[PDB]
Amino acid sequence: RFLRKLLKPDIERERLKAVNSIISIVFGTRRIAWAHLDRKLTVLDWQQSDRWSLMRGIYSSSVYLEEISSIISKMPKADFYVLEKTGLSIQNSSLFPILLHFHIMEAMLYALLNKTFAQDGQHQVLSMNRNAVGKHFELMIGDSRTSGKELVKQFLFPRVFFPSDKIVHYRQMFLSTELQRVEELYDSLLQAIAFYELAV
Amino acid sequence: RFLRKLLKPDIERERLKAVNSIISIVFGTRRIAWAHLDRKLTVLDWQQSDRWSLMRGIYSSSVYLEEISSIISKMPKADFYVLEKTGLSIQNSSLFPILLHFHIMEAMLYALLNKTFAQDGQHQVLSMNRNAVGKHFELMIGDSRTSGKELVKQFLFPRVFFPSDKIVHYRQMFLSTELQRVEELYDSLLQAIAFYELAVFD
Amino acid sequence: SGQQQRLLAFFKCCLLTDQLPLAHHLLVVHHGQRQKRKLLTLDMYNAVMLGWARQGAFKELVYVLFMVKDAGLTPDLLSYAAALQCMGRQDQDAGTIERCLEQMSQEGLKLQALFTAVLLSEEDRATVLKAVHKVKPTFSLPPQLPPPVNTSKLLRDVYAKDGRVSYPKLHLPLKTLQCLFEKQLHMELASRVCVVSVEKPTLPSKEVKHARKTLKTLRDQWEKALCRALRETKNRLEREVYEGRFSLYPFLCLLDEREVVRMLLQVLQALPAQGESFTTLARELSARTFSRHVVQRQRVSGQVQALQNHYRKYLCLLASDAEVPEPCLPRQYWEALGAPEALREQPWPLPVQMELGKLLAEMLVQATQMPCSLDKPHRSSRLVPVLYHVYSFRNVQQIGILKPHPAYVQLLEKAAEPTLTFEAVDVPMLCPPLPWTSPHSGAFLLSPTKLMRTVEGATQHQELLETCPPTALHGALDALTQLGNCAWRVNGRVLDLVLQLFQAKGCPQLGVPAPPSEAPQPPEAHLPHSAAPARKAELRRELAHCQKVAREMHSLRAEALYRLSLAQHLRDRVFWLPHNMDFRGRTYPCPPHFNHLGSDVARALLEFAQGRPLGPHGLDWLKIHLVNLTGLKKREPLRKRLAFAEEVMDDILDSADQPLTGRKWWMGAEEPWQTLACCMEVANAVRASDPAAYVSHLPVHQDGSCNGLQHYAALGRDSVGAASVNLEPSDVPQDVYSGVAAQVEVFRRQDAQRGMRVAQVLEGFITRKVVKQTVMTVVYGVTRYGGRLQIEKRLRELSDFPQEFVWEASHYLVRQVFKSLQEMFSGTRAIQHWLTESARLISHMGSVVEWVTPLGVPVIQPYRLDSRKPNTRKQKNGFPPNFIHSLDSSHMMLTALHCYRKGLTFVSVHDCYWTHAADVSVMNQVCREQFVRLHSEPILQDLSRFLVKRFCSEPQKILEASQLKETLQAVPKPGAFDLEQVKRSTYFFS
DNA sequence: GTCGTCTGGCGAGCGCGCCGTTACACCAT
RNA sequence: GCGGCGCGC
DNA sequence: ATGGTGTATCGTCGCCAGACGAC
Repeated sequence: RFLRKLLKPDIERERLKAVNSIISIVFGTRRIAWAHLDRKLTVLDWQQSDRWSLMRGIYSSSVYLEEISSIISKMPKADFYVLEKTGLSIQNSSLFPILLHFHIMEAMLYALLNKTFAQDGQHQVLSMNRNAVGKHFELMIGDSRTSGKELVKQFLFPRVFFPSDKIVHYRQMFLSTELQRVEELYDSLLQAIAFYELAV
Repeated sequence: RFLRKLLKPDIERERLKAVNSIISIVFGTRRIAWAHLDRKLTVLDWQQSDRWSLMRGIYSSSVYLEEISSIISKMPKADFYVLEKTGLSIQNSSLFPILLHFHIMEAMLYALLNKTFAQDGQHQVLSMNRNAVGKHFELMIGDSRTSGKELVKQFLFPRVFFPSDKIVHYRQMFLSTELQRVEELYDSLLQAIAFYELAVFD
Repeated sequence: SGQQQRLLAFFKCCLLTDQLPLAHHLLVVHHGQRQKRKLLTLDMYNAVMLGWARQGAFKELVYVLFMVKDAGLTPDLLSYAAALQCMGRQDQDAGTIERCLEQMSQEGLKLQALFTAVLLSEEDRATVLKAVHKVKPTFSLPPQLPPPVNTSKLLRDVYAKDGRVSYPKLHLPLKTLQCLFEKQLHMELASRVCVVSVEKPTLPSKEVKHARKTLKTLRDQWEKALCRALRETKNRLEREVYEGRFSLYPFLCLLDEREVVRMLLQVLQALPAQGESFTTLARELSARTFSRHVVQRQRVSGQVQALQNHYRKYLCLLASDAEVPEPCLPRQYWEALGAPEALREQPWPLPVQMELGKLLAEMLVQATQMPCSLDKPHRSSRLVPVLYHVYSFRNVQQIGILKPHPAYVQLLEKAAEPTLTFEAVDVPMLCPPLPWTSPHSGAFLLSPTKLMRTVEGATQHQELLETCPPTALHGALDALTQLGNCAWRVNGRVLDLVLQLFQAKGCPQLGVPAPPSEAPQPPEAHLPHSAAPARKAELRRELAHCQKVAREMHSLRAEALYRLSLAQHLRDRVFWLPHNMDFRGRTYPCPPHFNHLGSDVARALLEFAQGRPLGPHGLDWLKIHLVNLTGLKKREPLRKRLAFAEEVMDDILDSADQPLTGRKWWMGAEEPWQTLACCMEVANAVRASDPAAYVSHLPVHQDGSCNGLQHYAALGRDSVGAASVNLEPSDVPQDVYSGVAAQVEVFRRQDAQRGMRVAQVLEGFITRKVVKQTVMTVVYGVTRYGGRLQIEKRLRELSDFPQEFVWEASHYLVRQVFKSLQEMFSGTRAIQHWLTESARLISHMGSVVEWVTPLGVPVIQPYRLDSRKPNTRKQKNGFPPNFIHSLDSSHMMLTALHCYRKGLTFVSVHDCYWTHAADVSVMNQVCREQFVRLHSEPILQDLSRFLVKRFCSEPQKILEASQLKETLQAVPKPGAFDLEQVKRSTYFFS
């Protein structure tokens, strides 16, 4: 019953037990990032892009479709797809543009990634709560979530299990990042590790 | 210049003069409607879907995907899909759930209807401003567009052609809208004729 | 079934509009078809039978009887009553009447069943009786001449024949009152009244009169077009019925065509510029059609003349120059003399109502056209409709609304109509109201009336008040009649000043709004390039605020304009305010705009039409009332109030002589306008030759401090609690508001001894005014949310620091009121907790809380969840305030009924009693006597016994019923306070 | 499927009246 | 029916 | 004289009615 209050769709636990590969995606105001993991908790991929022209004052489905298609072109196939589910409220009369951005992003990603949904009605994309990520790792203060740059420095610069071939690229990416809130995109990797810990 | 304001994705004019079919879609907070034309102003199909689980308080995208897929499953194939475009803006905070519902439906229709977008890079779903359609049909009083039920009744009872075997059911469907008025059903046909007059056949 | 309801409504409307052959043809068509003979019930058959019966037509009635026999049904008492009524109209042989009476006697039906069980008119009953007298001339009905009399303990001396009778009389003669009745009848026969506005008139220029002329010719053309459209629609619907189909033709023929087109033109005139939803307009049109049919049926039925004769006979009791053989209450006099009573209205089904509204709206939209160009050039002769359908956004939904043409809106705006419109039920009556005799008969002439204003429920409220014995409501009804028989008049001296300030730059601090020309303009305009990042963003913030302020000012001026226009209409007339009640028992006047349950301006414009000499002590009470309205001395005894009134007499005279020129001492009080009225009254009284022979029309008010805590302290007999609410005699009055304020202040100082900033901010910023409303409404069921809203509203009018989210002030108010309960008001806490627990346990067993007042009025709570389950949150959080409201309504009704017997003019604001200045002492004695007599009965024990008998009676759920019985039989023990001391307390009501 | 314990969303004392439902900002023959 | 206000207890 | 267009504040709380586990 715990997973029903953490995952929004009513996915079956028997399918979550038999998983092989997950993509974790986190998008924000300015950039997106994603990570590809296997069942052995191996980091096959971790890539961030910031070539967005989505939010420049005008909202249009054509440019959103173009940018999302270009991004999803550079993603390997995986068994399950997960993305952030920040719980902003309609009742608050502020932060409406970012909420609209989040909903349009979730809509096109849900349709664009859930291939072969018309033939067989199986949901291959899921949402998991940000509070579950901030509570399982216990890096979040009350009614907020603090940054986790110290935690990813603790992993690098056994649970993450970075590969030997691409360890230098990950180290260079970590060392060359000093701004633009890269940890606010590394929450994708944190959420993927939390998903492996909680759903198995 | 006029086509820039009339049509947002800005498809080049040669593709707009060789069309063979069109599907016009108008959706609201309670129902959706669509119409089919085949370049002879012949209505191949004209349908509406009313029963929904949407706009009840929960903006869960899974039921959005299921409902949109179920609607698209009945839609036939066509050269282009024209969608309505409301004039709501982000400034009106009171009508924000309506804007959110419209934007989610528009994004999902853009993603799902454009089946072969990634392989070619060409757009197949269009957005048309309803104010321009109202100005074209003289349905504009002040800054508000008026209904076109009587004009559709003039059509059904040269401008548009109805197949002989498909007339009477359509008329019965019109007689099902006397008690409760379904504006999307008329707006879909009006937008289809406006597309065949202002962009195609011009 | 919907179709059965539509057919029954069709046949009933046919018998209402005398379209009998049409209904007969439709009935024959439906009866002929085998698939249409089903879904036909006996109500349709005997409705058509009664319609045939009313006007001769023996053959057609016999054929309808043949249809009923062929249908396989069994005729009932109403069918036989209709048969006996036709036979009476045209005299028929004895054998036939008998060949029918024996048949009715057979098969179980009774000879006298139709006379009692079947409800028929007086003419029908007389015709049936004349038809039976042909066979049996010795038949007679029981007279039942003596009416029942209430014999409860609290209401025993009200209805006692023995004793001194001193019922008051009006100051107007019989002929004047008859003319007033005729004027009210002529006003109310029309459904709408036009009033000259108070806005400053603009001189009509050339374009204004041109717009008025083109409006006149457009309205004439619209009237002709609407008449033609209505005739065409009626012909089409009649042709539809002649093909054996249901239509709205009888409903459309309910009124004359002139009335319908006038109603359509009036609703077109009142339609908003932005528009209104189509369904609301349809419902409004259908409701107006039903109300107009109800009003205008009584002209042709003949009830108007009978009502006129009985009213002329009944007003000998209220006339100054007329006398009755024995004085009695107005309701008892109306119950005698054979006066008619209104019958309950049968509402239409919702589908036919909505369909009629939509048909009328479509007629209005299609039939009205106007030229496209308002200019004199008439090129191309273009004619466009005035109203269009626009599919727009309302709330968070999509709604189809009706929108006018902008040219029509501009034409209406250009031709400023100086006339406002009102409904006949929204204006005070011009004649004395009818006595209240039933929940469905009273108040306005020739109009449906409801005893209870509860929109929610309305089928369970009206079922408990019509099941109980008729005597139990009597003490309520008389109390509603007595409040209705109070003659009112408009103080013109105050009205001149109010209209002088209104037709100028208004004075918002005195309660009169300002015109929109003085709206706060923006400080500056925008710029192309922003000098600072803060610029170009605060302009919207400080401009939408100005727009909101302008909108609020417009609303305030609109309501003030309506109130002052209605007040100026009744300047030289005497008017009466009929009264209704809610489900709790609280009484409210029926005219909403202008009544005494209003602001300072509304209360100062109202005076008693009848006046009384001041007497030995009238002037002292007038001066004490003036000091009370001044508000400077609320913690002082009465003698010091009188001394203060003596000291400031020069300011009183200056304010009376020069209200707006010299010194303005009347400004600066809580109620400046009533203070000015009292100053004028006192100035007139002092300057008279005999100050005791001066006739005063000004009402004097006596009020309780907290009437909720005043009842809580007496149900628990709490000793030290009753001291604070002035139930124990003392020379100095006790203010509960100032004690709560002092406790919160000292504990705020204690909290500010520690480290907190909100406590230090609130140093010296907390007074009696900021906590008075909250403390008053704690006993009425307020939560911390509403209390915080009230405290924020009160602190947004001071020089407080911008920390207006004070969640601590409401916490301290509730906490130290509870500490005051722990010290001295423990009975209040115990009784409130017991009532809340009892209500919760009743709600958990799927029941709504029902009780009876000690006066016999049944009260039910209508809160239910969206047959339906009760809303436990609203059910358990409202029981103690509703009980207190029932108790204080009972006390007010007892005081009114015992003040009427002594010749007093008594009118009631909630907890506030108003009477003449010469009758203050008598009213105070009666109020104290009835408060002691009301609480000398075991109220809580009777409530517990009722709740153990009504609830906790079924043994199906024994487990819950056990706990219900132990909680319900756990009445808190009373204290040691003596109730009789309330008779010797001077500040119980002051 | 059914019904017993648990948790997460709901709503705020009544009565009456008014208004509104849809930013205004920069510009030039 | 929703929102913004105002008044009375 | 007008039409031409334009788009990134909440701050409580308690409690009870639907939702999921045991049969």
